Parts: sequence; structure tokens; C-alpha cells
Amino acid sequence: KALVAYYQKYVDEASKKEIKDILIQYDRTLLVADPRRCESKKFGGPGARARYQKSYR
Amino acid sequence: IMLPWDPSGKIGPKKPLPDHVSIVEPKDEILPTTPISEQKG
Amino acid sequence: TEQMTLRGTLKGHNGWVTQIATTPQFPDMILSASRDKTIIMWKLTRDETNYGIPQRALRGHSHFVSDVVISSDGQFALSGSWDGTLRLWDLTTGTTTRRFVGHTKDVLSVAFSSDNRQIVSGSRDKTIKLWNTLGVCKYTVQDESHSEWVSCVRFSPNSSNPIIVSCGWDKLVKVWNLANCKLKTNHIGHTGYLNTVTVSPDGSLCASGGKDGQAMLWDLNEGKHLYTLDGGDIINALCFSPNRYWLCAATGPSIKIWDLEGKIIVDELKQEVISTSSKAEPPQCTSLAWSADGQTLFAGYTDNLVRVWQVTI
Amino acid sequence: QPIKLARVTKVLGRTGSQGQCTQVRVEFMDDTSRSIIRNVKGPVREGDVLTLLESEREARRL
Amino acid sequence: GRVRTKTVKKAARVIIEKYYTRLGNDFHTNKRVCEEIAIIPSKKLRNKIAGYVTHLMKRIQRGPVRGISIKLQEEERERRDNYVPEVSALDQEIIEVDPDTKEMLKLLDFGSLSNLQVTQPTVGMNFKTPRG
Amino acid sequence: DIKLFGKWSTDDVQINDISLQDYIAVKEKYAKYLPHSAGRYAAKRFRKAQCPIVERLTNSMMMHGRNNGKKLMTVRIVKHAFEIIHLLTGENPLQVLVNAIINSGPREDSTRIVRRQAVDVSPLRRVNQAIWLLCTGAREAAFRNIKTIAECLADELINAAKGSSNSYAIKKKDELERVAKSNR
RNA sequence: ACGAGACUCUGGCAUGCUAACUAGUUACGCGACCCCGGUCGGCGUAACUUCUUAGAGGGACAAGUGGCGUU
Repeated sequence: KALVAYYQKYVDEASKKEIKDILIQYDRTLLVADPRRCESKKFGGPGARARYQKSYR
Repeated sequence: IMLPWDPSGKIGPKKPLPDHVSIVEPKDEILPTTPISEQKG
Repeated sequence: TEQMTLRGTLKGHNGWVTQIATTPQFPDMILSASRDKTIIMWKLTRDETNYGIPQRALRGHSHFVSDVVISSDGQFALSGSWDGTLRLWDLTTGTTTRRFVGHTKDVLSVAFSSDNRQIVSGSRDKTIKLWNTLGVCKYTVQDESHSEWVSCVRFSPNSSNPIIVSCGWDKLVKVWNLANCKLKTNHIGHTGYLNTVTVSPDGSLCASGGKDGQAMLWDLNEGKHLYTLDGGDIINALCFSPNRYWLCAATGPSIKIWDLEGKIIVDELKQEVISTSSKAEPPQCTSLAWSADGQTLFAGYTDNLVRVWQVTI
Repeated sequence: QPIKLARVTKVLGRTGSQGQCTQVRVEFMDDTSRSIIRNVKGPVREGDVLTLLESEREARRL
Repeated sequence: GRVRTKTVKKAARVIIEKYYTRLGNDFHTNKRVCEEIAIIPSKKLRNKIAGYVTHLMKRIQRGPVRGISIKLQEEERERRDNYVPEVSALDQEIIEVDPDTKEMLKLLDFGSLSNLQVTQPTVGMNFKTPRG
Repeated sequence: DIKLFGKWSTDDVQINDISLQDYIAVKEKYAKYLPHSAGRYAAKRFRKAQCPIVERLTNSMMMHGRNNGKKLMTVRIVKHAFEIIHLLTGENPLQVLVNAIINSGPREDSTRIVRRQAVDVSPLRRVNQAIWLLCTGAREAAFRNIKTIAECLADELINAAKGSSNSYAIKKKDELERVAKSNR
């Protein structure tokens, strides 16, 4: 992202376009942050979704 | 008791209910066709 | 007598082009605002492959850039955006010199003076603010101002008349005095909200287009309704040719140029490789501006492309 | 009998006791104008090729 | 599950019905229309309403919508519904007439017209649908 | 430029089965340097299919509890496995993997539509089942053995690609198809 | 009409805004070590707020395109 930002400001946008293309084509995550964060635990379980073992009889 | 709404904020709160969408009435404006100026000074 | 053509398309926007501002100084360069955060300073190469290539992006606005205008010198560039602020870009280096803060709501329009001294800014807060190039709101119109948004503002190239124009969504064209900072005259007659106002290169008459599709002319010498031209669709942007005796209109999908002498169409300009054949709306033209020499017409549509229109005959 | 290939031209419905089998209109890419309805396990989209170990069954429709 | 609730639709209909001429097809302009001409306490609800407004504006461009009214109502149900042809489909040269319709015109004053072609009667008296 | 793990250049490899050609993502576009990536392949339905099969293998290796989220540790296993495959066979290890995924996927399987009638499989089902089977082969093979994971994973991929029926994956695949013929 | 939704908090975005010696970065000087440069959560002061904090705004609406559907 820093080189793409350097090539935006301090050379032409033709070089920055060319390089953004080659990076995004390979892997989107080179220039875009994954918004995924550790989901909050809830009571009645050891974590977010998983619940504590229900007992019958 | 559910309080009524007042912008004064004395008898109730100042924020309206999120459900309520108060749409203001369009003014009875007349559409012209005449060459009209209003020069002054 | 003839027909316009495409030379090429200019492709370096994600959001669709809201304003194109030309310059007399640099002919191998055009500056266009956009519905994204970018304002692209182009480089016109005139190749087989690409007519225009993007040289610089003026990023900095929070939201949509609605209006851009270049200085007469071609050293600075002023932009008005929906963030509610203005930028004055060092067009050489590509950074903000001055950032003008004062407007409450979205700044829809902005213009320089011919001397690049005065700045007039039309916003959705029913106000027009007068700025210096050092960021001081010298005067604000409040008492007798527009009843709705200020959709466009332009200056008189005639220095003899300290007079500016302002179309609004109140369906009125107001004419202001720069000196005393209160209006000379109102212009009532135009039905439907106004999108655009362009002032003639002379500084003698002005065309106001909007919702009606009725480009009404307005003489600056004596405020009188000269005559009306039927656009057909909604009018988005007008522009008088700098050298020629031609008024241009961005009427829905088409670019409709008239001759001023004979009240008759010269050319209607549309897409030739039509893809909106089945239950699809064509990408409507929203902003356009004639070149330095009045030879080329740059036009930004809603499909994120700047299309060019040069004279063939 | 040979092992033949068929292309999914249309995925009709979701059949099976627990709705565990897509019911699918398959076009034989050998005999390009012969088509049958046929039950398929796993996720099926339009235009993926099935390997049939026999091409003579035909599923009962929804 | 992006179904608009009654609060979104009612608001979006009334906003078109009263402020039709201020709207367009762009979401982002009539988002700011909905900001001005209505006092909506939420930003999310503002967008929902602006969004359905734009959807109904595209529907109005196609044709008239069951739950809204346009000012003329609307150059087709008003103006084009005053359609008149050159000559009426009634004004016929040769009007075909049944022999028994000729009889009830004979027991009227109008026993002899010029422009009535009395036809041969419908032989094979068979006009019902078979049972079961 | 040039690829995989250092040293297993992708294009070279033919996907023989035109049925699985779409859902065995190995070649041209999916040529990445590691079996590691951010992910998002399990957000939408078929996004799984556009994941490079070496990352699929790596993910499906970390199983039986104690290994869950030890991806770097199974990136390494697959690295050392591809070493062993190249030295023991002399082929491009990607080609050996692809051949195994093709030969290891059951082509039709029984289900409950009683005495459970037979149905066909999705090509994606075959890829998923193939990866599961030959990983479950490698995992079972190595348990309480002096043989390592990288050796067992290599030997499973060889004997599967070879078409041996001495592999765990090919024996269970033949066993599914045999039960499927038993009720068609 | 209540309930659902709206709402509130929270996660993700802002090289736009507001600012900071109880938060930094970058420059510069000083000092250490290696053969101009490299290292330094060694020391200090000159701009700035990207990183940091938390305020105001913005931002997403099935909005754009193609399909299916009383269209």
C-alpha cells in the first residue's frame, strides 16, 4: 500500500494504476484490509457461538 | 407513564420517536410563464 | 452541415464525473471532478489506443466532489465537494494550499474571478459565501437569498459589470452585485428546479437549464427573458462555446448543441455501441465544457467515462 | 457399459428425505441432444460436469 | 431479508406523492431531498426511505403505481383517455342482423331500413357445453 | 515470473478429468508461493472452489483436535511431503496431488431417498471427499508409527495418484462406489 | 395500536475535520557501535497527527448492472 501511495504522489498515476492492477490481480489483501475481528464471547458457552454441554435426565 | 414529545423539553423529552417520520407540507406555490425582472438600485 | 465524432474515451474514475473544468493555458490537459473522492488532472496524448491518460489524482475530500474550476494561470485549481468544504489545489505538486471551512451542508458549486481574487460558493444551506484566497468568509447572503439549494454559480467575464449569476432549486435565477453584495434583479418564469447556469463569453447574456428541459436565456445588460430552447429531456449542464456562436446542453443521455442565430439543433450526440436496448436507462450526461480553442467538447456521463467531441468539418 | 460425462443445464429442486440431494436436468455432452432428470449429492451449480457410472437411470421429479 | 417495513414505505410514498418534482433517479440527491422535506430522526431510516423512494421513481418511469397519484393522473388516464377516432366503430355501412332481430324492428316503427343485411338463420341448434 | 514453494512451478500440470477441471484450482491464476492465505473461501457457497488445492490440503490436514489452527505446522508438512513425492516418484508434486484428487473422489455414492438408493456426486463433493479421504489416510497411517506425517501424506498422494488400491483413500473410494452399485 | 423492524451500544472505513510533554511519528542535533551508509524503546528540541486516543461529521440504500418473479 505504501509503494502504491508513493507511486500515486511522486510519479504519474499510470505507474500506480499498473502496479495496483498486478497486486489486486494476485491477492486483494495486498491493498485492502480484512474487516474480520475476534467476535465477543457470550455467557452460557466457552466462546462466541459454542454453548456449554446441555444435560437431560 | 409514556411521556408526550415537546421541543421545549419541560413536560417530556426533546428527541422524537425513531418510528415517527414528520413530513413538512409543500407550500401552495404558483408556476409562472411571464418574462419577469425585479431590477433595483 | 456536419456531424461530431468520438476520438476516444478517458477512463480513470470509479464514481461518475460531476464537473469538467478546462483551461486556456495547457491544451494537453483536462481537470475533471468525480462522484468518488478523486479529481483527475488528465494528460491528453492523442494516441490510437488512449486519447487521455490520468496524470494526477487530487484526493482529500471526505465525500462527492460536485464542482471543480481551474485558475486562469493554470497553477491552482479550486474544488467544491459535499463534505461542506472547498479545496484550492497546488495543481503542480498535487496538494491542498488552502482549505475553506464555513458552509454547513454540501457545497454544490464554486467559481473563481477572472483575476483569481474572488471566490463564490453555492451550498445546500440556502446561502452563497464570498471567499478570498487566504480563507476569510468576507460576506454571506442570508436575508433575501434562495428559498432552496444553490445548484450552480458563474461569473461575468466582463469586468465592467461586478455581476454574478446563481440558479437554485427554488426555480429562480438570482443576479447579484459583487460590490454592494446584494441582488441586482430576480429572474422568475422557469418552472422546475434548476441544475445549471452558464454565462456567455461576452458577459452579456446567460442560459439557465434545469428540470423543465427549457434552456431560458437571460440578458445581463437589461434583465429580460430573451427566448426559450426545448432540450427534450431534463437539462443537467449548459456551456456556451468560447469562440463560436453555439450553446451546448447535457439533455439526459444526449449532448444537444444549438446555433444561437438560427434557433435549430446543430447536432445531438449519443452512444454508437448501444447496450441499453432492453429495460435499461442510458448513462445520462451530467457535466461538459468546451476546450481552450472551442474545437473539442469534453463531457462526463454517469458511466464514469469522459467522452470527447471534436469538430470534423 | 461405459463411464460417461453429462453437463448440468438446470438444477430443478432439492429432494431427499433430509433435502440432501439436488435434482438436476443433465445434458449428455457425448450425444449432444439427449437429456434426463437425475439426483446428485453435494453442492451442484448450473454448468458443472457429472461422471455417470451408468447413463440409463432417470430420477422421479418433485 | 431486505424487506422494507410499513414505516419505510408509507413515508417513501407520501414523500413522492407531495414532493414528486424535487426527486430524480439518483439515490444520493433524493437522499438529501428526504433530509430537507422531512424530519427523520435516524440516518439508517433516512437511507431506507431514500432507497425505496428511488425504487418507486423507477416504477413511475415505467408506468403508474397502485398506491400513489400523479398531478394530471397522468397525460394518459386524463389526456389520452380523451382519444377519438376518425369515424366510430358504430358507424357501419352493412350491419348484419338476425331474422328475429328484424322481427322486433318490424314490430317497432323501423320495419324497413336501408343499411341492414338480414342474414340466413343459424342451422343446427347446438349452443351448450356437454354435461360432465 | 515463476512459482510455487520455491521450486514446484505450477503450469506443467494437466488436470486429466475434464469433470473436476473447474474445481481443482491449481493452475495459472491460483499459482501462489505458499499454501497459506488470508482466506474468505468459506464466506459464500462455491468460493471454496476458487481456493488453491494445496491450501485446501493444508487446511484439511490440521484435524483430530490437538492440531486445530496449527496451519504453519501443516504448511511445513505439505512442503516436506512435496520434497518426498519429487524424490520418490520424480514427477511435479502438484501433478501427483491433482492425479490423486481425481482418482480418490467417489464418482457415485448411496444416500437415503428403506434400504438407501444410490445417487451421483457433485464434482465439488468429489474434490472435498478426495481431500478428506487421502488426508484421513495420512493421519491414520502415521498414528503410533515411526513413519512421519510428511512421509504418510506423500505415500498416500503417490499410491492414490498411482491408482494402487493399497492407499486408504482408493480402498474407501472403491468401497463407496461398490455400496452405490449394490443399490442402483 | 403494542410486539418485529426502527432504536441503543459495539465491529469494520476516513492520509477529510477537531485537537494532544499522562499518546506518537517524522526531521534535525548530540552520543554509542559496525565497515557515506546501517543499527539504537541511547539523550534532547522542530514541524505534523499516518500510526495512538476520542469527538463531530460522513459512509450502505438491495443503491448500480444482468437474470428470476402477478413483473
